Amino acid sequence: IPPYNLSTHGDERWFKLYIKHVVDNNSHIIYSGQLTDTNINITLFIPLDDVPLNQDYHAKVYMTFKKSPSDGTWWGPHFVRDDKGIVTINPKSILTHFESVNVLNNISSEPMDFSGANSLYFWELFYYTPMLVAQRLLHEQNFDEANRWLKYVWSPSGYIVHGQIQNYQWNVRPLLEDTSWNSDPLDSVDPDAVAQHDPMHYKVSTFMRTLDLLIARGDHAYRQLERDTLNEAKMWYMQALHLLGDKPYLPLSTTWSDPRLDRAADITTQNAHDSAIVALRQNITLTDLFLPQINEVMMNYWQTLAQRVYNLRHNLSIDGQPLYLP
Amino acid sequence: ANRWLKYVWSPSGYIVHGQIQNYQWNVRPLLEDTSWNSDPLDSVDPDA
Amino acid sequence: QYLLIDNQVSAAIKTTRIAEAIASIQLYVNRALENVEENANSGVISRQFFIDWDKYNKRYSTWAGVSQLVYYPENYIDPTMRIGQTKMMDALLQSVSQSQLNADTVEDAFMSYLTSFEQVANLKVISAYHDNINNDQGLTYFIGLSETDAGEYYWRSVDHSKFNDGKFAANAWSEWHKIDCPINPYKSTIRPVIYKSRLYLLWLEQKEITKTETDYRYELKLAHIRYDGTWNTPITFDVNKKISELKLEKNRAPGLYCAGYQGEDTLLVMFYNQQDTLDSYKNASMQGLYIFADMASKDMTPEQSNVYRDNSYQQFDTNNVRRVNNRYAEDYEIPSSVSSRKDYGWGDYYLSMVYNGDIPTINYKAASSDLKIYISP
Amino acid sequence: QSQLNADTVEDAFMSYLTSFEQVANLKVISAYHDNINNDQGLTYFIGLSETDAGEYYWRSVDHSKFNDGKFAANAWSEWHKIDCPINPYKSTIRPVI
Amino acid sequence: QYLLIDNQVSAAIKTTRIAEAIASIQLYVNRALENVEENANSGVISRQF
Amino acid sequence: HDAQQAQKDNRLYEARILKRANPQLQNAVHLAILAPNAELIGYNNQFSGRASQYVAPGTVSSMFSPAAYLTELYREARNLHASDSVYYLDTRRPDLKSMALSQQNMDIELSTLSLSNELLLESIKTESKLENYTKVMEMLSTFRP
Amino acid sequence: KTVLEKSKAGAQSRFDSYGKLYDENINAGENQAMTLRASAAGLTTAVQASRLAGAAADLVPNIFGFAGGGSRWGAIAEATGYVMEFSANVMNTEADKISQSETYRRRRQEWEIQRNNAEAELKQIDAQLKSLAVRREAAVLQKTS
Amino acid sequence: ASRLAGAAADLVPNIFGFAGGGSRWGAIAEATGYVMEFSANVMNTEADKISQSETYRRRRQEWEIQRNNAEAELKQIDAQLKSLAVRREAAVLQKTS
Amino acid sequence: KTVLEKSKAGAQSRFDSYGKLYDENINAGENQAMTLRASAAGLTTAVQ
Amino acid sequence: KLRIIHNGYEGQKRNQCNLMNKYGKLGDKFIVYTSLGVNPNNSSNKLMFYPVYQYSGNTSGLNQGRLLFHRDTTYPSKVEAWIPGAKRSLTNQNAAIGDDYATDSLNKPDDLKQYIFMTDSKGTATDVSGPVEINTAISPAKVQIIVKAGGKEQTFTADKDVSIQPSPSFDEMNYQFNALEIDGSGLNFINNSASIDVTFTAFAEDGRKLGYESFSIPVTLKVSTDNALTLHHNENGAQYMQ
Amino acid sequence: ELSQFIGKASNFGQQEYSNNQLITPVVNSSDGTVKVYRITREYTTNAYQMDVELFPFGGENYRLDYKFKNFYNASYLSIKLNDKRELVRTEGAPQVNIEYSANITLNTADISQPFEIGLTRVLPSGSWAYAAAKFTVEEYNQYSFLLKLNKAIRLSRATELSPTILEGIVRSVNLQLDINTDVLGKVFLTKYYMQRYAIHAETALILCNAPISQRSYDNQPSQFDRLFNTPLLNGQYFSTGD
Repeated sequence: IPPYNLSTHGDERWFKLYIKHVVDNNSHIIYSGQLTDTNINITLFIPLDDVPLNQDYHAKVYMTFKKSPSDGTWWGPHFVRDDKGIVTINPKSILTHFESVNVLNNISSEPMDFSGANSLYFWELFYYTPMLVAQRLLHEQNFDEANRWLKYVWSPSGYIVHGQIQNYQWNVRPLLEDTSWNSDPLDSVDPDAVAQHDPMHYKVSTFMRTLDLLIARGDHAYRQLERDTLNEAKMWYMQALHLLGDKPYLPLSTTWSDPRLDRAADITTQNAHDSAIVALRQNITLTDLFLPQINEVMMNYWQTLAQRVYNLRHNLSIDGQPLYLP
Repeated sequence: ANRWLKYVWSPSGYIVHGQIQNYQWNVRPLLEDTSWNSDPLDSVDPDA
Repeated sequence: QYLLIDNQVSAAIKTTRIAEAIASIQLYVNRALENVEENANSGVISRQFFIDWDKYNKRYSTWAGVSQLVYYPENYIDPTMRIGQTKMMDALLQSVSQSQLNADTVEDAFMSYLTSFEQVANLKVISAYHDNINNDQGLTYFIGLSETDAGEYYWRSVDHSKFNDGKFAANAWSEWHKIDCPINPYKSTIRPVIYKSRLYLLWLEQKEITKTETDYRYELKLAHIRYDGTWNTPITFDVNKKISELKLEKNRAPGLYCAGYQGEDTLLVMFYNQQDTLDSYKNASMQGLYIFADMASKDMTPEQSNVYRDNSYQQFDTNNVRRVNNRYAEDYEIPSSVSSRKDYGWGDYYLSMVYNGDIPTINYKAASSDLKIYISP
Repeated sequence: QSQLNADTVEDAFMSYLTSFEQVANLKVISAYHDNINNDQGLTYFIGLSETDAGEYYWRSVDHSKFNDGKFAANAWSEWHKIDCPINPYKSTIRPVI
Repeated sequence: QYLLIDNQVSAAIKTTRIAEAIASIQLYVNRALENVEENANSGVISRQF
Repeated sequence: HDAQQAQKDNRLYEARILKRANPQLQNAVHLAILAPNAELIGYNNQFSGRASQYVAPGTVSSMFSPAAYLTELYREARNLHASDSVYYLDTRRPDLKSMALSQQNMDIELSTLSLSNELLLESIKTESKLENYTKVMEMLSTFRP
Repeated sequence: KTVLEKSKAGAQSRFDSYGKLYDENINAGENQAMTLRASAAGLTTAVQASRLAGAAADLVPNIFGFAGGGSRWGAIAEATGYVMEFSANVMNTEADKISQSETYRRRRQEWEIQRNNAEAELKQIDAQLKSLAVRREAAVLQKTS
Repeated sequence: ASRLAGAAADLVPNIFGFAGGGSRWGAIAEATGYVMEFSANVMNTEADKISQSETYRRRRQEWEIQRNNAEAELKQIDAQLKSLAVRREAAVLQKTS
Repeated sequence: KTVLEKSKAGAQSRFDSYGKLYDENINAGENQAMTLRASAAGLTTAVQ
Repeated sequence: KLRIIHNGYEGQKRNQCNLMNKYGKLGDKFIVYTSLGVNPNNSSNKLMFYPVYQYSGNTSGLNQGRLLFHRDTTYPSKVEAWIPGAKRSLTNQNAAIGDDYATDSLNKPDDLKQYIFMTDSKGTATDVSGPVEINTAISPAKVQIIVKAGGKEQTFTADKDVSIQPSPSFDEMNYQFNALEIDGSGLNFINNSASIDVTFTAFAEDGRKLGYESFSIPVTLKVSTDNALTLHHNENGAQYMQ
Repeated sequence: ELSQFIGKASNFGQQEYSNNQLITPVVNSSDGTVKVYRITREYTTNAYQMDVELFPFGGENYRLDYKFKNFYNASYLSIKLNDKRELVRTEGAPQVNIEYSANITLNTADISQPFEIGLTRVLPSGSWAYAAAKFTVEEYNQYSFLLKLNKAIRLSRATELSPTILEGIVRSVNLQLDINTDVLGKVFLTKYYMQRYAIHAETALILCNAPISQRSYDNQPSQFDRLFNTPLLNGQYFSTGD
């Protein structure tokens, strides 16, 4: 799909791909999406039937968009399957709505789909299974195995295959690729449904588990209270800090005006808010809105580590008591 | 526990298919107040 | 109660102004919802905010919890167990629930999980039924099979309303479920159907009987899902005559046509001699029966048979392709009666109202290009 | 058990409901009146679950509890299971006293 | 997180020179492996050690 | 139903932008979470820089603060009774519309009783058309009935 | 004073440990064990359906030709017998479920008693520290004398 | 797996000649029934295992508390020994007086 | 006196908790578990 | 099938590549800065700018050219690229979150191929150096597959071997080769095994290496002359494998 | 600490009073220079009735912002400078918790010395509600500002005295806001008295011949109010006067 150009595509970024003259002669949706600033590479499986419904072409694919939402004669690819099973594009085709169209004649198969019918089972095999195991190992204090089991999902140090580091940290394909696995998580109150919808949350969950592991290892070593297990604890706390990185900077003053309750509660502002959201979705008084909040769980991890490091630096026990008698 | 009592009775009534209905008792015979015995004084039994 | 603030409280008790306002409003709302106070606005009460009053909106901490849940689900997700996890996952969780966790314990538990994974992953789809009239409405039920002799059957389903981009959403799909029933179908002559809004399976079985010369007897079995997820016993219907009447070849199964019918509250079952293509079934003689909710069984007459055929043969399996049967209907699915109101309201001054009336009978005409509905309200 | 979460309770309910259906749909096959006259005494009934080689059940109604054209709720007993290997031809079975 | 020897540690805490050198290097290694400290050699970290 | 779906979709859109924009995730870095700026810029242009204004729990300004809770409760609760009713929320407690969602209202504790007296005392001053609270007390001293 | 402080610490440790156990009444493991017993009991209805199907199938003639029959006349009775044996095992399974749950309840009650004992010790000790402080002041005055 | 295999074998006619058949028509139902009964026994076994593991966990927790109680006693006693040493010094001074 | 008062409160808590347990004796769960064992044993005649 | 990707290495390289993909074309030339430091006296933070200079022409006409950059903070600010040698500055008022650019008032490469100081006066005070000129254009004549097969070596070039004109896209290109005839004779079979090693590699028009990917296709040789393994059972009860 | 020394400020180009200190970088149009403005606020009358804030634009122009905490049914609002010049006038009663503003010009002559902005809510009855705040507006060359800040930070760090205490010491010692040995002498006595008598620094300042402070801070009343107005006697606020 070519990059968006308002002057050629219209005000809205809306577009769709359609398939025609396969099975029937109706126009069916094969792909929907938005027109982006860069081009878009879309791979589709184009089915073919036993007998073509058109001699010049066996399948039609076309793209429509806001400025030009309609189909037309000879618009889009018109695919032809020869007797050797090789598919090409009929020269009569108008391909000005595409950046590029090519037939993948050597592809007889496709990658396993984590958004499909068997997604449930693949998501348990690659994500939930090892996260469950890792959580159990941590509870039982088998730290080395808990680490192994989190690594199967994510490694901040990457993975080595045949003695070479591969270019990724996430070992779970749908997280690495950001594949959505829901349609509407707001139908019920279920934290997992939300994560299924937006995979980002599973990445964060894995990260939180890694921090839990490191802190727990730290505390274990710490509690042994020997010169060197305290040094070990520090090491483990530093790894947790490396993962959290920089503590966020917050403003001294926000745009918040301590507005009157009657104004804050005025549904007019809420209507205006919602209207702006729709305009944003469609590519088309709000200073009294409430602000987004920092995930306090992270604040607690930042605080926990700061206290642990403090206690080590000041020669205190895990409980903050002197390790030195007065 | 709240949910399970509400299936019998709700002081705030019930919203059914999007509309508040004109009843507080969700048990048809209590709402109707239909008797279900013939003579409880033949025995010692609070249920009767 | 009127001012939503006390005056009988000790001076030693302190609060904040935001907290007081909150407490005040919560009391206000409760009195209105409970109709302690007269003439509250029922429109407003019916809004979702108040629907979820008792749970979530009534208290700050539960309100904050649910709103935060949407923004930070990771603070609530516990890998130990999740809503909607599979049974294989339950087995794994239990398998690693002991304190003695090390690599051997875990690896064995993992391979146990994986074994079950394969058994599910390789289920073969045998047949299906769509619980609607139209292909794009309702949901499709499927029957699959584990690869063992005398193996196990499983079922799952997909929601067509969740087909939203030329593709099904992951949410569209239900997980595979086991069928705890002694099903040993002949040449996979089996269909799921929905009848009385319930899942039933029907299948034909073959028995070899000596007459010597042997020959075969055919029987139709039916079984259905119970409310607790278990399955009932099969019910046997003697259809040997119908199978015998069809001029089937020695190595064939009759095609099994089976679908629920809203009209006549009945399950329509027909058997047929399979053809290469659907055009040949247009005038085929179908041998069927009716199955009723109480397991009554009645022979279908030739007249009835021909009618159901004319309106369904387009969906019959052929020697070249399997088809998913839809719900039987001639033209329109129209309710036989209506007792459930969709809405209502009070008359002036709340003194009287129209209420608990009905539509006890709905009849209709359906001539070409002429649909008339006859209501006797 | 003390750990009663929402799911446990709904499953417990469906167990109840499953049993409810099994009883609610019992078919009545036959009956016997333990008296000389229809007007006095009580009638016993035999029913059957609609299952393969299904269970037979019995219950009875007290005619002395019939008043003003209606049996009192008290008139009826609950269905009781018949715990034995009953297998009649064409349902040729009667309760007798 | 550069010199790998702390400067906020109270005077009350003692160690040996070998132990400190070990701790210093271990922190260094973690940072390289975790890519805290970018442009680490693509070899080395891929070795058995 | 489509109108309800629109709210759910609007919330998913907004939440995704606010979630990905969060400095916490961006500081962790290793998460590799994309917060595409085209959507963030559009959002901030419509909400005056709001997506970047993340706040600590405990501020009145937080969307999960009790002030946010109060705002939602008031917005819906105020419509439970007719505006001309004796049970109208602003009739009973007009100071609610007046009160601001200030950080100080959230953090400073004061006698509940003093708030109660404040309400009654102002109500009496108003009804009796008196200049101040000391005129109310002077008046009460001779109010034999 | 030092001795009493060490005593206080002892009570504090007990308090916190019993507090934690009291709050963490059922462990995940304990919950799963109870869940499993309930699940096993739940197989009763499935078992009955299978046994009935078995018995009914067994009443069907098996042998055909110039001799035949071979049906199992006692098939129903045997299946009936198995259902009852299964039911007995179920009753014991549920009884263990219930007993196990109550065992944990009673255990928790013991923890509450121990928690409260520790709490009382902390309060007594704090009171002892205060009487000691008073005694100390008297010693200081005696020094002054 | 073994029960399913058994049932499959049992559905095959076993008797041949001028009479025949003899297959077990109920073979599938029996196999299903035995698997479920076994499963119940397994669930109970697994539950017992879990209970046993948790019992040990709880046991350990009690031991930790008792360890800690003893620790407190040691600390109090050492503090008491210091108190006594002071008392002894005072007694020595009284002797000096 | 304060120390003794705290001691008194401690003893009072123990007294009341053990009293309550003693008086309750068997709770509902305990009765159901025992009822089930009894019912299972009672199947002997039906089995025969 | 050879696949060339220009998305870039995680880090400033990714940021620079994203700018090249969003603001340019496959045939473009860019100045890529390689050393992005933090100015010790002007920075308020640990953030930095990630600039790329795009020249006008080279298939994408621009007025003079653009200085593209990525910025991580989100508050609006004016971004100034000041150059101490050139005595020049390019700016972007109220620069965008993420990617934005300053217009080059004069395309004079000498002023760009030198140290640049970037700041928005609030932070991200970045020291920019090590500029290298990068030609992103690629001819199929430089897209090659090298096949090593024991004593044999063969090479293939997309220019003659690829049947479908490669896409002109920047992010990714895919080259589908016709069956290549590889002489298997010459394979060195050791322990009845040999392998054909295929390396996918390519170069840019300016000689820049585009990297490589290596595949290996093992071949097992069936030895028809070895006797079948057998199992023997000696009359004295001794069993062995022959 | 940052807030206590420099005021609140953010990357949105927004400034806010910390305690009662407002500091802004005023950029002079067409000069490019920066004058740092430091505005100190004290309430003189009835602080509980209203918030009053003054923001420079420069050129003797200021934004006067205000919000009322209570309601009196004024027929009009009149804001006056030193009770002589009406700065702001509007008809109708102002509403509670509504922020209102006006652009005003102050004479250099007023700016250079402490001055009072009084706000009177005048009822149709002829009676009125009243509150007031004292403002002092200081201007610094940005370099002078930074040097003074540096001294204040280092001194506070060395002594642990709050900037409000330190300012009180400096004002007590000299008319100009400078640090010298007399100031350090009082810093010693202030600390000494705190240590010697177990007293709060504000008390120690009084013992160093400081005035009672009318400046509030943090979540605290001014020293003046803590001392004279914690409860009000029969609702009457105590204020200074003739």
